Amino acid sequence: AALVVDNGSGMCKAGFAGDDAPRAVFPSIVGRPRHQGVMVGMGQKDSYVGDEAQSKRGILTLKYPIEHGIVTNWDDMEKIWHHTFYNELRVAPEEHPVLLTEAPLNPKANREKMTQIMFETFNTPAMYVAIQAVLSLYASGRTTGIVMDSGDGVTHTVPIYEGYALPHAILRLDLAGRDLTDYLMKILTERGYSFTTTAEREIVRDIKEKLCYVALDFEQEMATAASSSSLEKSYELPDGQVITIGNERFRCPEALFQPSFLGMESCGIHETTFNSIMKCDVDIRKDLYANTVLSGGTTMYPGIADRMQKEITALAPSTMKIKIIAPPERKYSVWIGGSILASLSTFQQMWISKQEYDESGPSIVHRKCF
Amino acid sequence: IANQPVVIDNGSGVIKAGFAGDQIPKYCFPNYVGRPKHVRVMAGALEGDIFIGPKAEEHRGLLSIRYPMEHGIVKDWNDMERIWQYVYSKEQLQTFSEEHPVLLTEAPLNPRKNRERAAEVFFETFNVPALFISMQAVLSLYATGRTTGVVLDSGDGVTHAVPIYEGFAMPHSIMRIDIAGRDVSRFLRLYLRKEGYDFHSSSEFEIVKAIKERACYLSINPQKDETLETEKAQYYLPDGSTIEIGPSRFRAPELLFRPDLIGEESEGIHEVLVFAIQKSDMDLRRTLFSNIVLSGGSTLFKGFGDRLLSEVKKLAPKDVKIRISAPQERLYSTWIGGSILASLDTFKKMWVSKKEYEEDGARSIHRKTF
Amino acid sequence: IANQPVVIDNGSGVIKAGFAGDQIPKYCFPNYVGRPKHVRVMAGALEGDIFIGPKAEEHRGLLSIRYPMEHGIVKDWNDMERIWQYVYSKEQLQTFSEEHPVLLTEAPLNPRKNRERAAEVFFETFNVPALFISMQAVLSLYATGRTTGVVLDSGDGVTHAVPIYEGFAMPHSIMRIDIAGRDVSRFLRLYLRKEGYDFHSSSEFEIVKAIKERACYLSINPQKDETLETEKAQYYLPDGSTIEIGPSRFRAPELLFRPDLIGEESEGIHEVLVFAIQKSDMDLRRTLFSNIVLSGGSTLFKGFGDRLLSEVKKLAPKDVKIRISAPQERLYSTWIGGSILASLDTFKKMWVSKKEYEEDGARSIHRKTF
Amino acid sequence: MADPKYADLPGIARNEPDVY
Repeated sequence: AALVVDNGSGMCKAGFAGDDAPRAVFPSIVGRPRHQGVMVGMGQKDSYVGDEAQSKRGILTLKYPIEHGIVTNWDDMEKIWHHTFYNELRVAPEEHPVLLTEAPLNPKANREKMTQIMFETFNTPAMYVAIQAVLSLYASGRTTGIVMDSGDGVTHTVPIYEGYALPHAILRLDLAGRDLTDYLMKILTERGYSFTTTAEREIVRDIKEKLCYVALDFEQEMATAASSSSLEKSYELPDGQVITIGNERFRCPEALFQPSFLGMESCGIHETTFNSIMKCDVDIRKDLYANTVLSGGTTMYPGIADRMQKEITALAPSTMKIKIIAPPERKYSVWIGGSILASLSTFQQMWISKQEYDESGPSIVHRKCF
Repeated sequence: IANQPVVIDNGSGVIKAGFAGDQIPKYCFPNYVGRPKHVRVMAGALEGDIFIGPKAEEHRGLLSIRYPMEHGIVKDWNDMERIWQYVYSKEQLQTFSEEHPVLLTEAPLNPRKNRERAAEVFFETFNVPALFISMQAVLSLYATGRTTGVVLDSGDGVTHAVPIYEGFAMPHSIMRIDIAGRDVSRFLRLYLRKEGYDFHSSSEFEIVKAIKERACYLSINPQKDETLETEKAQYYLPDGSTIEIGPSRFRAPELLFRPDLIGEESEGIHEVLVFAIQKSDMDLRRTLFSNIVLSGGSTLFKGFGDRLLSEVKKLAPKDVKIRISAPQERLYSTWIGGSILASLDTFKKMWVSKKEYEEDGARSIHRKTF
Repeated sequence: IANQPVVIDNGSGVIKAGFAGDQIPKYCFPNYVGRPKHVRVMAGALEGDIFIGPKAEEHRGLLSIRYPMEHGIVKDWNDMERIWQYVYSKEQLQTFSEEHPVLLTEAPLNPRKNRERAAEVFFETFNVPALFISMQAVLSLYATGRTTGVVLDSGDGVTHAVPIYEGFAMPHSIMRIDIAGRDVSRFLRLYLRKEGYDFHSSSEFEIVKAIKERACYLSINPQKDETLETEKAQYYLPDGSTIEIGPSRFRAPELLFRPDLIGEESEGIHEVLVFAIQKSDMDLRRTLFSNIVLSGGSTLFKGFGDRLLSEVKKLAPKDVKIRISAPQERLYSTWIGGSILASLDTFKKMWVSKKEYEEDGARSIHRKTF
Repeated sequence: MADPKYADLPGIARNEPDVY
C-alpha cells in the first residue's frame, strides 16, 4: 500500500511497505555530459540518473543533489524521485502514500520544500517525514537506546528511552562518508595516485568500501605499517591498472575518531555519542550505554564496533557495562524501520492528507514530525 | 455494609496502603505524580501520560516529578485524586472504593479546608460508605500497645510531638514545625552544589534523598566535628560517577536540631519534645518523659536517638529517667495502629457514614474527629 | 604594604580590570585563550602561540578559541592562570603582582574547591600580599550608592538574584540558574542551523554572539509573535555574505524566561527575581519590589525590562509598586563598585593577607569572604 | 520482616540508668 523512500545523500533506497529489503537501490547522482559543439550519434539522454550515470561515468559530471543531508539543487532531486517512482519501482505516486526520511537538526525550509514537491508536482495522496535514527532504532526492535547513525551525508546521534526521544540531547556532526572519501582521495595523491575528476570520486569511494578498516589502536597500527608490508593490499581498478597502498587503509576512517586530520575542529564519533548520552537525564544513562545502536554505511568498516567499545569505555566510568548493537543489516537500517512503521496499523492515523495540506500549507509537517 | 476496611496512611514523602488486620502494609510507594518531560516520537512507548508508584520509580529520568503534598497539606488536589484512584485501581489494591470503609490519616493542626476537601473527594468522586480521619500519634501508640506516650515523629513533611497520657490526647500541648525530611534533603542538595556536584531536576532530586537515606549521621558534638577535618566518604550514582560528600553528610541533618541553618527560626526536634512535655500539666511530666516514642523516616539517622537523649538531658530537669523508645518498624508504625484501630469493634462508632455526611456536611466530620 | 589595589572583575564572557579609585575600567577584554589552528610555515609570524585580548579578537579565524570559565566555574585552570598573567603583564596593566592587593569577583553559590584553587593561584603562582573575593550583587549596590534592593544580574555565565535590605544579604534567599548569555548564544546558533545558515567553528561562534548582541529583541506577548509571520530582517557578516535571520532573532533570548526550550527545567530570570523576594521575610518584600537593580550584558535585549515588569505584575501580589532600576553602564556596574570598595579604608580589614593564608589556609578564606 | 527499609542494631530504646 505505502511506499518507503529513504532519500540518502549517497545511495537513494526505496521500495514497498511491509518488506524485508528495498527493491530500488542506486546512487543519487545526476550526470550531465560534456557540452561541446560536436554532435552525438543516434540520440541520448540529456541528463542521466542513478545506475545509468554510474555505468557511463567517464564522461558525465557527477553532481550529488543532497550535500550533508541538505538538498542543494531541487531540479536534480526532482529527477531522482521521478527515476525512483516510474523507472525503478514501476508504480505511480498518486495511488501509494510516501514515507520519507531526513536527518535531525536539518533546515526547516527543506521539509516544507520536500513536502511541496510531493503534493504539488507528484500529487501524492499522503506523506510523512521521519527521523533516520528513530527508524534505525525501530528496525533493530528496541524502544530504548541511542542510535549513532552515520551515512555519507551526515553523522548524528539521537538518544531515546522507552519510546521517548530526547530532542535537546541530539548532536548532528559534519563528518561523514563523503568527507572520508575526499580524505582518502587526498592521501592517495600524496603517494602518487592522483584522482581529480568526479569519475574517479566513485573509484576511490569503491576503494574505501573494500580495503579500509577501523584501527583498534592507531599508534600501534602506524608502527606495524612501517615495519611490515603484509597489511599493504592491492586493488585493481575498472581499468587494468592495479595500485598498492599501505598506510591509507586504517588512516582514512581514523578521521571519524580524529576530526583534526580533515580540519573540522569537531568532536569524534566516539566522544560525540558520549557527549549526547551525558546531555540526557542522569537516571536513563545505563540503558543508553547498553543500547548503543549503529546504523548506515559509515558504520560498515570492519572493527568499528570494537573501537567504539574501547573509546566509550575509556570516556565513561569504570563501573558501566558498555555494549554496541551492530547488526549485519545496519547499512539498510533506516529503510527497514520505515517499512515496519508503514506496516503498523497505528501509522494509518498519523499521515498527512491532501485536504489538510490545502487548509494549512507546508508548515503542517513540523507539527506531524516531532 | 461492613466489609474489611482500607487503611490509607497519607504523607508528603510516602503513602502506605492495604487492608485492616494485617502485620505490615503490602502497598508502600512514594507520594508523587510523574508526567513525561520529553516527546514520544516512537510508538510502543509507556502509555497513560501519568506515572504513580513503581513505574515512576523505574522511569524517573523521563518524568518531571512534582509532589502534591507539602508539610501534610495537599496543594494540587487533582494529583492526590489520581494517586488515591491509583491506590484503589487494579495495579495495587484490585478492589472498588464502594465496598470498604476508609481510614484516612493527617498531621495535627492542619488546615480544616484541606480536611473538608479530603472528605469531599472520598464521599463524592469516590463513593465511600464510611470515612474516618485520625492522628499520627494515637496510631503509633496503638501499634506499640501503649496508652501513655509522647510521640516525637519526623516524616518528610512535618515534625511534631503530641503528648498522650492514658488515652487522653492534650490538644493545646501539641508542638508542630514545618521542618522535616524534605527540607533536610533540600538542604543537602544546596550543600552538594557548594561542594561541587549540582542537581536541579525533579527526577534528579530523588538521588539526593537516596544519598540522605544511605550516607548521613548525626554528630554528638557538632562543634567538635567542625574543628576536626572530615574523611570525605564516597557514593556511586545510577550513572556511575563517584561523589565525595564530605562534611555535608553530618551538617545536613543538623537542620532538624538547628532550624536556623535553613534561615527559618523554629524550635527544633529536641525543643518540640521538651516543650510538648512542659506545656502539659505538672503531674503528667515525669510519665511523659519516661514514655517518649519515636516514629517516621527522619528519626532513622545514625546517632539520632543518642543526640536526642543528650538534648533532653541538657534541657529537662536533673535526675529524671529519660527513655526515648523506638520500635523496629518505625516507618509503618502509623499504618499498623490504623490497621489495629480498624480491626477493633469500636471503629464502627467513630467513623463518618455517607448518609451522615449528606445530611450534616463538614460539621459532622469536625465533631467526630475531636 | 598598601599600594593602589588592583580590581579584577572575573567573568565567563568578558573580563574587566584596572586600579582602585578610577571612574571606568580601562582594560576590558574577552575571557578566552585563542590558539592557532593552522601551521606556521613562513617566518615573521605571530609569536607565542597563546593569544589573549585584542590580538585574539583581531585574529579570530586563525585561533581555536576556547573559554576556560563556564557558568562562573573555571574548568581549564591553566588557561585562567595565563589570562591573569596576561592581565598583570606589560601588554595591559604594566605592574608587578607582588606590590598591589587584589579584589577578585565570583558568583554566589559556586563550588568551594574553585575558590580555594583561585586563592592558591593568587597567593603562590603570583605572590600577592592581600586577596579578597566578593559578590557581584554587593558591588553593584556600592556602584549605585544604595544599600537596599534586589540585584538581578545576567552576564554570559550565571543569572542570580540576591536580595539585600539595608546592608543585610540573605544567603538562603539567593536564587541562581545556569541559563545566561552563553546558553542564549548557543541556542541562537542552533536556531540559525534550523533557518539554514549553520555555524560550527569556535572562531565562527563569536559571529553568533555579535548577531545576539545586535539583532535580537524580547517581545511582550510571545504567543502573539508566534501567530504573526516575521519580516525576515537582514544582517551582514564580517565576510560580506548577507543573512536573513527570520524568527530566530526573537525566540533566542526567550530562553532566559523559558528554560524548557533548551531542555532543562529551571526557574528562569523572572521567576528567580520573584522567588528571591518571596524567600525573604514578609516586611522586607515591598521594599525589595520597589528596589530592583539590573546588571550584566544579557539584560540589554530589546524589550527585556518591559517583559520583566509584565512577568512581575503577573506573579507578584496585586497593587504593589514595582520599579526595575538600572545603571547607565550596566556592563561596568560590578567593577565600579569594586573600585569604590577597594578605595575605602575598611578594605584593609576585609581582605585575606598572605601571612594569614600561610598560617591557616583555606579556612581563613572561607571565614573572610562569607 | 518483609519490606525495603529497616535498621539493624539501633535497639528499641535508649534509656538513662535508674538510681536509688
